[PDB]
Amino acid sequence: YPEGRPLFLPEAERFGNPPDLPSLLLQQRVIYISMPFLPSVTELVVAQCYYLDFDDRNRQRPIYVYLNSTGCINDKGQAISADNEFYAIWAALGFTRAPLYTGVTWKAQNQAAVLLSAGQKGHRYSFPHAKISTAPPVMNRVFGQAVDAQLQANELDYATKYYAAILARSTGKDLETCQKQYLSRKRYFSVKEAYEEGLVDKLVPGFMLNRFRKMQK
Amino acid sequence: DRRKPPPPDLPSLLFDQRIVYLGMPLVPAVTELMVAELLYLEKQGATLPIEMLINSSGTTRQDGEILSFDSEGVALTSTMGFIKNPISTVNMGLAVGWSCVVLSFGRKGWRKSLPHSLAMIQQPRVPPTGQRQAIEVHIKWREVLDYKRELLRMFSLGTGLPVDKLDADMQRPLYMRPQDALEYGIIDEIIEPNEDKAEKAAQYWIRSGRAESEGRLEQWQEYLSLQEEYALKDSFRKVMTQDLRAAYRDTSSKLLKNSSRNMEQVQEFKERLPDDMLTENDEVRLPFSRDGVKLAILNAECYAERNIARQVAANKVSVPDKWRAAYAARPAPAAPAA
Amino acid sequence: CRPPGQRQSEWVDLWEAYTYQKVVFIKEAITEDVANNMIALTLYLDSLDQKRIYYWLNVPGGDVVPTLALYDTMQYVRSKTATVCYGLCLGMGGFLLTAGGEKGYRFAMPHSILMMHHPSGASRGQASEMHIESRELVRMRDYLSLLTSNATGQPYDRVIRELSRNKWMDPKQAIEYGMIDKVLTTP
Amino acid sequence: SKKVFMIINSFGGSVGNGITVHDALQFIKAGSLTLALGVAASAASLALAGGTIGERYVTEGCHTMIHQPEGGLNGQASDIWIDSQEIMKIRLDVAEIYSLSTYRPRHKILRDLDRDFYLTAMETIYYGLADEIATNEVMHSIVEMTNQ
Amino acid sequence: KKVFMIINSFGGSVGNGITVHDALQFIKAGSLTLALGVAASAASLALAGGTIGERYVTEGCHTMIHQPEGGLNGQASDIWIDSQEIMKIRLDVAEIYSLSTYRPRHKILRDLDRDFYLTAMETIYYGLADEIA
Amino acid sequence: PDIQIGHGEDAIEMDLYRYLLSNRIIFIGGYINDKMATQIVGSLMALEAVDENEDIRIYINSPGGQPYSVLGVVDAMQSIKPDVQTVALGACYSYASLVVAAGTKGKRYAMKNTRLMMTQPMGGSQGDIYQIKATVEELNALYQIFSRYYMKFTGMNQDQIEQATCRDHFMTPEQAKLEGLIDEIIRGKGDYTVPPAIVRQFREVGLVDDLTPGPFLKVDCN
Amino acid sequence: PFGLLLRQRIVFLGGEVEDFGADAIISQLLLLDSQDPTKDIKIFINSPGGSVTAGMGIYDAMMLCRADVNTYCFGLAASMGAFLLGAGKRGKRNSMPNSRIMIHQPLGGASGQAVDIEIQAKEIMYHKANLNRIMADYCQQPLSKIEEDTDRDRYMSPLEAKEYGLIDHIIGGEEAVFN
Amino acid sequence: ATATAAPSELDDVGVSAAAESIIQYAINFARASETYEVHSWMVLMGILKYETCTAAKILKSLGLEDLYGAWNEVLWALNVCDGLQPRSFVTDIKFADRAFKVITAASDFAVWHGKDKMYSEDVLMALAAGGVLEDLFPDLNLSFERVRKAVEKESGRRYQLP
Amino acid sequence: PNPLVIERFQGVVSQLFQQRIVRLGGAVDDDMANLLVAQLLYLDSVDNKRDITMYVNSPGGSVTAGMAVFDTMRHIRPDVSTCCIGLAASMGAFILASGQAGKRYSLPNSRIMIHQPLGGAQGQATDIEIQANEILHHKLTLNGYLAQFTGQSMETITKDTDRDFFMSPQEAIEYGLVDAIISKPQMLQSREV
Repeated sequence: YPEGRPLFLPEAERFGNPPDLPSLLLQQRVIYISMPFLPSVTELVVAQCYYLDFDDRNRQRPIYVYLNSTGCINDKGQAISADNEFYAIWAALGFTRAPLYTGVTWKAQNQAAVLLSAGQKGHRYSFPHAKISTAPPVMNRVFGQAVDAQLQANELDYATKYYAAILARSTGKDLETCQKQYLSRKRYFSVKEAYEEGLVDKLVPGFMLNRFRKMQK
Repeated sequence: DRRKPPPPDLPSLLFDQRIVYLGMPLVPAVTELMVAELLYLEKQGATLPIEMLINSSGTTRQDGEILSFDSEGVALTSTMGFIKNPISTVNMGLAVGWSCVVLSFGRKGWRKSLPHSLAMIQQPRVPPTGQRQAIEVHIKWREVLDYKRELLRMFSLGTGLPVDKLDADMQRPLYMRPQDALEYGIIDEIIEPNEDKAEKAAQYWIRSGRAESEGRLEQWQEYLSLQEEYALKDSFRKVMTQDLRAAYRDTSSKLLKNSSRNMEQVQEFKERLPDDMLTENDEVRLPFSRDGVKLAILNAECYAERNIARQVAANKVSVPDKWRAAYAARPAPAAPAA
Repeated sequence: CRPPGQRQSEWVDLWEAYTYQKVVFIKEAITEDVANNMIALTLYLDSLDQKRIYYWLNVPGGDVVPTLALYDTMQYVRSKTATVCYGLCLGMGGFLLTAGGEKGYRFAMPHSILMMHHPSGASRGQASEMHIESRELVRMRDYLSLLTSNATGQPYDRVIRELSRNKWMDPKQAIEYGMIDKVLTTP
Repeated sequence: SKKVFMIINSFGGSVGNGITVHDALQFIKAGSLTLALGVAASAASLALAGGTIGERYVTEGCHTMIHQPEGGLNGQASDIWIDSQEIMKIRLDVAEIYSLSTYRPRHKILRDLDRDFYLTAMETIYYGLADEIATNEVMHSIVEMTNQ
Repeated sequence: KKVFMIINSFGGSVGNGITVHDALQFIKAGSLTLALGVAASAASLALAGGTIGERYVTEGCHTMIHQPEGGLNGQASDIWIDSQEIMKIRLDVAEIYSLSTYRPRHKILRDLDRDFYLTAMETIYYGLADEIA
Repeated sequence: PDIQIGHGEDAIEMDLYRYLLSNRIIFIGGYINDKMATQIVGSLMALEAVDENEDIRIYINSPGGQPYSVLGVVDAMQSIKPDVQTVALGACYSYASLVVAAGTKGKRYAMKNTRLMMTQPMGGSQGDIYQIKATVEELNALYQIFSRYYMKFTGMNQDQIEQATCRDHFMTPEQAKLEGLIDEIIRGKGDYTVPPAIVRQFREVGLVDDLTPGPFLKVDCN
Repeated sequence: PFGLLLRQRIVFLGGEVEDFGADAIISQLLLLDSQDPTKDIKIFINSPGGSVTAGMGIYDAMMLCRADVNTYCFGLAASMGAFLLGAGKRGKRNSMPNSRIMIHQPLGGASGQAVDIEIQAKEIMYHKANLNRIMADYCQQPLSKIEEDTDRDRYMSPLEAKEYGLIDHIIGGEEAVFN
Repeated sequence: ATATAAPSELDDVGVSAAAESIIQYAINFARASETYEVHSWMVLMGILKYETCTAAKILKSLGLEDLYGAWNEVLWALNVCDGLQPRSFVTDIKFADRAFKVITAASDFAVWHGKDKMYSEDVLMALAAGGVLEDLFPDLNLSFERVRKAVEKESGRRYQLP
Repeated sequence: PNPLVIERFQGVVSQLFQQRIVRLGGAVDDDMANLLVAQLLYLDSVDNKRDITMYVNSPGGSVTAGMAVFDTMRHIRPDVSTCCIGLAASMGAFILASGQAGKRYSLPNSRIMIHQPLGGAQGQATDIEIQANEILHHKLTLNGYLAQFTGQSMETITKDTDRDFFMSPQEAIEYGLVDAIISKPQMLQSREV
């Protein structure tokens, strides 16, 4: 019967470490998005957000969002899911309070690139060989009259203007400019090109190469 | 209160309150689970009631793909007969086939349903035999027949209706909304929505000023206008039909036949006078349409643009250029052309 | 046959509960997987102590090398072995029924169906490869026939002639043939 | 918690399930605050319209698509006919539910279920399926209610 | 204290029915067997395996009785041997039915020949069950 | 049990369809894909080369066609010299439907029990926004072309085609003759049975009621 | 019936163009040339595309023919039939009033070690340049405009193409040209 | 209590021959046209059918001379304005809201009118208080109160209501 | 099937066609109906007076292709006498019904099955209404035609063809589907009695 309240890290450090890894990362306020934006990832991320903004005392401890997903589009360029999975994730990550730090491990592509840009200014991390890429949104094959395809074009143009809005706010550029540069054709960014355009801001903290360490030894 | 911990999940949480939730196609695992839960709930007491929630598609998918058999339902329903404490069965969503029998097989007066739930009943089907012999086809049919009869008997105990009526109705899919299920005998009550919720909803729609001005009034006016216009159009169609029948009677009053005497002869001795039989042999009378209503005023419309006809007389000999090999068609006194 | 049965203080699975009492239920035809599990279980059960291991078999057949591995593990352990036949023991299962407790500790249920046949096998390749495989399989037939003959007490040459085809036995025929030793009844 | 918060993001599902969730949400005594994230398709649009009127929230970036029931069915001519009539009755059930949830006439709802019908946040609130834009403070308070 | 076996099985291999029958008879405290809906061959054996006096069937339940099935493949002599065992299985099943129904074993063999269906009352009369729920 | 042909049995005994094509008859069956369009255009032009003035008769029993192949066939029909005379059989489902309307006006026929159909050009969008715009333009161009051809042959308004093509529109020979798709109906030996749709059209104008349905098929169960 | 048309020096190129289909058409054109050198050939193109290799084979055959080779598109000519239709003799290319003409680049791919990937990218880029160079010459339009147009996925009516320089006559007198 | 809508309250309740015959004829007509639901107009047709009953004779004195014509007018209105649409098969013939209220009102009238039975004149007043008379013959100016006075004059006994 | 079986059967098909005997075998798909329309048109062209004998032996077929064959039968000049051998089921039965009145036959041991069209409706609610109207129109048209052929009534037919309705040729004659049975005299076996 009694309302069982989930107790959080300040008072839960006395209950030990969590059993497995995802519970560890959730406790560290890291939301690791390793898998494309499927409805499963959306559900899990929404629940993690709901738990993290549930009982943080200060809710200033930032939330980390590491990305290893090509977003809502499959490897061969044909959409594997829809743009509404991104909105649900994005919307969810906004209803929290804490600064939202984002990072890229290997690939942040096509939607995860926007979500990467959408972190805190000054706090977007990447591995020095992460590959970032921005492509126009893609719908999946549906059948009908010219009216159905026109409706899909309208929906895809809402999605494109949405991504252009987020990228304009992140990279600090003209809205239609951000539409032209990123969403108009599938373009690739190295870490340096992405930093040049405001996609990322830093490497992960403490990243020090091996022979560099050797020569400082 | 600490000694019994909070239930681990939702099925334990519900079943702890004697709620047997039947929500899956009635497969052997589901049937076994249902039987175990009903027996256990009798064990904990055979006077306490059991609230069974039925959102299930019977022994076959709604697609028609057979997935269990006609005997899993017999097991579940004979189980419900075996347990003696009262069972109130609430229909949620879908209650097809055997899952409808289970809905109608609860305690009478306690069977209920949500306001939009659908209760379908049809006849069992079996997966293809696979080219057996002749005697095995006969034996398979006798098997299927015995199980259909079991379904009928249990559905007769449920609804209240004869076996023959139910058999006739079952031959095709029979779809029943809760008004229809309540009429037929499946259920007894309908779970109306909460009154306080609905009252608050109506008050919010009024007070907020959303129901009035969000575009609602213009298209509610459009709706009522379309309804009135279509009602008037259908009335004009009825007027056209009645005038066609009046023209048939105008042009049929010129007749000389002895077949009416035969129709007098065939009828019974009691109906020697015109005396109808309170049946779908029902003669609706148009000619006594002297409504004489002085209230229904013709609107400001101009039919004075219709031409002035030649004003033909039918009392001529000229005939349309047709063919008929009958020479009993004598000219009539009023129809010299006949 | 899933439900965990209660143990000394907690709920433990039915087959784990059985092995807590040295009882080893073999219920599937002996493939690499089941044979490895049962070899491992036998070794650990002999590790706990040395009392005796009862094997209840429902084996409908199986492969030859895994069955011989299980047999050799049964013979290697210190603790003795008794084999009971619930249901049926076919082929290499009927050979496992003659693998534990030569001294009158093979039982069978009254309607258990027993069958022995010479081990099968199939392999192709070069000509010389087929020679090597055929010689090995003949060695295997001879080894399993020596084991069957010394288990039941029938002449080796008799066993060779008998098992070339399928051989089926009711428990009375199995007692008379020497395959088993006692038939379980209500006691 | 004398309210049941129900968070919506789902691309479809059979309409009968949407009807079941709508009836259940209209049956329980406790209130309901239904939030739409991203999308709410047919059954999810029914579940979104099913919450307490005045507390059906939808984010700025949400879409609500409502379409008429789609079915499939094989068999003899009479069986096709009967299943056809039932699917039309389901279409009328859904039209009436939307008509009562949004206060639009059943004939404008039926006109819209003729084809797949996408609505933005402003379009959805104007149409009547949702009642308020979901700003961060809304489920700030929602989480605080679940916690208080 | 008595195994209470609820039976509802549309089918199964007959040999498994024999094995369950033997397992039933193995325990000494009696067994109650209540059939629901259907009890086919592999479960008709189980139903006949309960304690005489404590085997119950439900008004809706139907009992299937039939001879065992089998597929064979091999040389002519392999086919002969395999036929001989399936006949041994059928003879054993007839013997079990004779023990439970107290009816001529040859008559039971004749009734096994093709698929045999019994209503609840015919299940009682045949002898596979004792009472009606 | 694929098919078994006669031969006609002249001194040569050639295939029956070769004989019928030699006597100036073209059969259209199955989908008008690119091979079928190529074969029909080649047949039309061979028959033209043999004799440029004598009528060609085309029998159309086909469940549709690729829109471009149908447009090619209709262009070839309108661009040849002889009178083309199209008889519809069985079905003509929307793209084939234009093939029926494209016969020489006065010589378009349909058998008494065929089922014509008219539909908007159905295609399908997929991929980037520019691929979807390309699909929209393709389907709009097809709608314009087929709407203009239907206007050209039947004389209907573009509004009337909008209503007659907004959804799969199944028509009997009688609606087709009222609309203008066909010119004469090939009946039996005096067969004038009224199909269910025409009976419903009777009911909509008040000619028959539920009381007095007349000698027409019972459509009271709809 | 195609035998009589082949006697009349009419060659049909219909449906998808492929390697074997090309070899057959190449042979027909060579036969018609070696039989009769002064009488024109007519090639009818209703084809949704093809292989660049097979298409260029047929194009080489067409450009070898001494007898002027007219082309008459009907229905579709998609990105490889359209090129061949544009490769008829200038002034003797025709189309139906409602044919659809498409100009577009080829697809492709590569796999494994990216050495072959760079070689395939180089070969697809060659196909682009080769086709566009000859397209520009017969359309009589700047190579830059042709390069830009061959990128854009689009159909055109024979009126638009006749303006664009691809075809030269419309069979129907532009009286049934519908948009 | 809705138990008044019961076959007992039609048979077991003390009613005259006239009222019972009227209601049974209305039920016969609901079953006949296959629309198992009695309307208030079917009850009026029951009154008009029995021209011998005092209710229909009070209508004659009020201006309905063509009583057979009035019956046919009502049947025609029922076919057109309302609907004689045959339904499926309902085992129990139902009763419309107006018709069941008319049954209750007729019994309530009889109580205030002193009649220990339910009478046809009371049914006619119940129909008039439900519009049915004025909903069908607005030309004859035949309203609830005019027949209130007509039946007061016919029976010569004052009747009063709550 | 075996190519030699196909070649033998195509040869005997050519012989029969020479003898003015078309045949409808197997499920009546669009291909078979186009072929049989072609044969009927040829036989009309060759001679406008002699009867055509149409061998019906079919287990079913498409409604639309069946109506293609049926209209061509009722349009051509020669009277197409349909004869049933083996099985005329569900569209070969309709075709057999529609043979020239007084000239539809059946060998004694055949089966005639008449029922209503199968089919399927798929898609949104409106597409399902359109497709259900197509199937119901086909059902009503075929029942109206069976009423015309057999002399029965539309309601008796609609009741009889609700499910599969197998009939011997004797029952078919007594119904109206077939007009005579083809058989030669046998030797009436004398019984000892």
